[PDB]
Amino acid sequence: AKHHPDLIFCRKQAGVAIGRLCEKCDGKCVICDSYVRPCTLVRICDECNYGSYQGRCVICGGPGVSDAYYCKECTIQEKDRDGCPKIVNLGSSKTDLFYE
Amino acid sequence: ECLEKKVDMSKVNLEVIKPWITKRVTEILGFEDDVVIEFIFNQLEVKNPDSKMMQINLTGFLNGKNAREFMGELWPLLLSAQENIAGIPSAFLEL
Amino acid sequence: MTDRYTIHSQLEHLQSKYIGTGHADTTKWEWLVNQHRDSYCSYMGHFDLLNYFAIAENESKARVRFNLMEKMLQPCGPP
Amino acid sequence: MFLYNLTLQRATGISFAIHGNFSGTKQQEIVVSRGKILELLRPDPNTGKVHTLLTVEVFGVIRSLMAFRLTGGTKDYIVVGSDSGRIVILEYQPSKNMFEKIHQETFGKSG
Amino acid sequence: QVAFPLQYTPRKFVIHPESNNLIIIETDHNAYTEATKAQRKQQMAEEMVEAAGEDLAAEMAAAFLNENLPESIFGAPKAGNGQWASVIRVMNPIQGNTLDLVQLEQNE
Amino acid sequence: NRFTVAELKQLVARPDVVEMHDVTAQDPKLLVHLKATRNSVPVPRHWCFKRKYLQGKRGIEKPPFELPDFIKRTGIQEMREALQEKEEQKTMKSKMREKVRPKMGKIDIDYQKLHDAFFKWQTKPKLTIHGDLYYEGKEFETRL
Amino acid sequence: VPVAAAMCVLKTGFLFVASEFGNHYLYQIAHLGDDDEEPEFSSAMPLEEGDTFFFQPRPLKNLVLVDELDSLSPILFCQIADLANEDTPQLYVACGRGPRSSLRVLRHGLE
Amino acid sequence: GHRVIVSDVQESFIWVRYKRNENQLIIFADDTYPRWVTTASLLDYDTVAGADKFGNICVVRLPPNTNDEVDEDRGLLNGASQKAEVIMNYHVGETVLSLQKTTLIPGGSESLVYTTLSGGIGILVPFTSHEDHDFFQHVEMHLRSEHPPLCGRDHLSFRSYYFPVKNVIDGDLCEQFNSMEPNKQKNVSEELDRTPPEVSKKLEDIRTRYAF
RNA sequence: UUAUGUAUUUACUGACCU
Ligand SMILES: [Zn+2]
Ligand SMILES: [Zn+2]
Ligand SMILES: [Zn+2]
Repeated sequence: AKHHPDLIFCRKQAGVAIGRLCEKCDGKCVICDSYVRPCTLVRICDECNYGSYQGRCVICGGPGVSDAYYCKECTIQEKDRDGCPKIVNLGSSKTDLFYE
Repeated sequence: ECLEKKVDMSKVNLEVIKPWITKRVTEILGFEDDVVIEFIFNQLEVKNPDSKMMQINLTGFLNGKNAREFMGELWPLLLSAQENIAGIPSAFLEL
Repeated sequence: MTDRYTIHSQLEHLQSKYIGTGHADTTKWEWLVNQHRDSYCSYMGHFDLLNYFAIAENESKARVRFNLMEKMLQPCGPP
Repeated sequence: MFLYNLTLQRATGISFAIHGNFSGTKQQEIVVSRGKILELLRPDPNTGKVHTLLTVEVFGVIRSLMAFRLTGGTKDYIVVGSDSGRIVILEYQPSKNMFEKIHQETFGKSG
Repeated sequence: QVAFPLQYTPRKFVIHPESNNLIIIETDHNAYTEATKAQRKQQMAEEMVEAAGEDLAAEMAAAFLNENLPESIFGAPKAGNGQWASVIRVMNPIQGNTLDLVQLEQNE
Repeated sequence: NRFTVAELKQLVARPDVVEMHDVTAQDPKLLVHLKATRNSVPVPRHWCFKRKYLQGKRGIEKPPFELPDFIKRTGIQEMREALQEKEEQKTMKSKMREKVRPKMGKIDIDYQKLHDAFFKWQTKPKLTIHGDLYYEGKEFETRL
Repeated sequence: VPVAAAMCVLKTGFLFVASEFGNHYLYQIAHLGDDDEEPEFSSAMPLEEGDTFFFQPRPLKNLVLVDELDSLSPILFCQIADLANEDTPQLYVACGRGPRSSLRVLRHGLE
Repeated sequence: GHRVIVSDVQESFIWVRYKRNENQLIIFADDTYPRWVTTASLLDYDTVAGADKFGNICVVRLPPNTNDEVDEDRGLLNGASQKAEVIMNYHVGETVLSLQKTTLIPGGSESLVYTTLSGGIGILVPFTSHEDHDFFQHVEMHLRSEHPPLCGRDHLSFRSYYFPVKNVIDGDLCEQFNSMEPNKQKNVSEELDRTPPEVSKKLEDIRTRYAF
């Protein structure tokens, strides 16, 4: 995300699998991470959609509910035509909070 | 440097070359392994191998001196066998 | 033998795999050769710049594409 | 100050040209690309003339164009690769007289 | 469309506003001006009647000289590199006839 | 290795830009070519300073903000200053009392005046061309 | 034929050539195969000294022109002028590359 | 007359003044963009419409002051001092080689006529009033939504290929209003609060008036 | 008088977070 600067994206080739967002993060854009003007569906790679990882949230990794989208401001900057935006690592937040 | 005159493993035999290499690595680290002798086997499986990657991955196990003299031994045997149509280096042609 | 050139890659900070980006220590020759290669793929990419270049000679379009294509290897000259 | 573009006699030079059973019948058709324009031409065999059946503006540069036949198939689908980061596979619907876009897949930044 | 054929690639033209006439400059890289076409054809004929003609056919050189292929049909010859054919044509814009033709030199 | 500002200033077709650091580059000729290319804008003045680009704005006190005129002709500044000044007299007793019994219609200015001020009475401001980059003083040098 | 960007030979025996500069053409194939008269040579015949297989160019024998499809590409220079004393103006156009080049006059009417 | 427009092959238009008392040629205005201009045409005493090798069309209008009287060491940005400015940029996709201001039909009006390199012939037409401008702007702004182009190439980002588009409405997207199924036409027309024959009338009025 | 290194509060940022 933009808030947690240590989160890294997957960035491999985007397949045909449509991204999903959890119930806690519905309406969030994936890159600019806002709520308004969703314009373009999320296509995620086949390694980040395999088996146990199907229909899972792009950001949280929770169980997905609705489809994921990019903003218009991510679309017209063509930040959707890079790799798949599946946030891979879980780092330094929601880990120490689990230990707290 | 001398490890860059390219090779083609189709030009060479390998089953005659293994016991020399086993004998050399038993000389180098004293005792016998398999996974580094099978490193020699599996690195020299590929038809156009790389000697620099070979030298790195033997520098790991061995000293970095012994990897240097081992590449400077093993690469001219490969060249002396791939010049010959028989596929045998001079140390095993003459002996 | 070799010595100490063990530099396989490192921390994947941004993965600038886009060839032609360039970094701080990028010389004149390197970004000008990326500038020529991007110019050549945009020449043959657009049809109409290739039209404009084919009118200036009398060379046909496949002659111009083969010329532009074989110049993409070493366009500026040797380093 | 505030202007308005119109094409009067749209582009006529041909960069790519492909042929096949795009209608879905026994007879064949040409699909050409005028660069920014994508046109379907029927080579009327008895009278020998050439009649345009459709001309659309794709608003891109058709960098490459190629028709393919699906295995055990009648109709050929047109396949367009352009300055957008998109492969796009087209089917000539003869009834509504338009190119139905079958699929459109994104793979990289545009231009 | 009504077309009035030309020899080379026409760069631009102007309009004589009195007694309306087009004044066109034609210019092509890699192209012979036709004085060099005639000289090159005569040279070709010369080496074809010089290269061991004892045994013979000087018919080949004459038939080569007087059989001029239409360059609009068979493609114009291409004069290596750096050569430049060019003419200047005054033309009626009504009938489309070469009201005047002025060649230039070989690279000019 | 680093040939000085004398010869480097002698070689370049526009010598009027080569500075005291351009000798210390890693490619001087293209640096003073791109420094003398046509419509570029230069590096900001504070790349070599010690003051973090605006920590020299310490002790000068400046006016708050001039609203543009089309907004000031709606009376929003006078209504807003009036209710701020009336609110500066309130205690927490009445600030918590008029939180639950609110008097409304305090401003209620209109909608046609605001629409006219942004749409009928819109004023083009005084912009600038793309070269006019900002340095630290830049408005106290109004002497030009 | 004039130099083409793309060809589409058609079943039912047509040959469409798309000249990149000037007019496009559609030919009827008259003598396909053409295995009768011509000095054809091959790959694996022991011919040395460079190319050594020449051919004399000739006019049409295998194709007959059927349709000339029109094109203005490349419009190199243009004027809107009313030189022919008509009411509406006219487009005086330079066109074509090479010996196939043409000045072309364009009006609004029909043929 | 009394001014010269010099088209550089790489930078842009350079205004030059010629004097009668002297014989000088004083540069007094240029443009900030590099452009690779191929041809140009004058429209006003101030404006210069030009076109480039890559496909665009620019119209550079001088600012209202730009006093010509400059007698002749610093420039402004390594160039002239009165930087001229641009009042449209538009992408055509083909190299425009001839721009001409004319009137194609008697009883019609003036319209800039461009003839590109790939055979095409187009016009650029001014709008009369702001109701026409705003109407056709909302028409093509709806058509970028409802009727996307065939390759997926985004129409605003095709027309803003090199330079961003400015003050030009692509009427070749607009004249594809007459090519959708009437469900889409009714959606757009009631979104416009007109009817699809009314929009097709209003949309062919402009081509009727200025051109063919 | 620009300035450092630190012990060190106070303010401030990211629609950060069950
Ligand atoms: Zn976003
Ligand atoms: Zn992934
Ligand atoms: Zn989530």
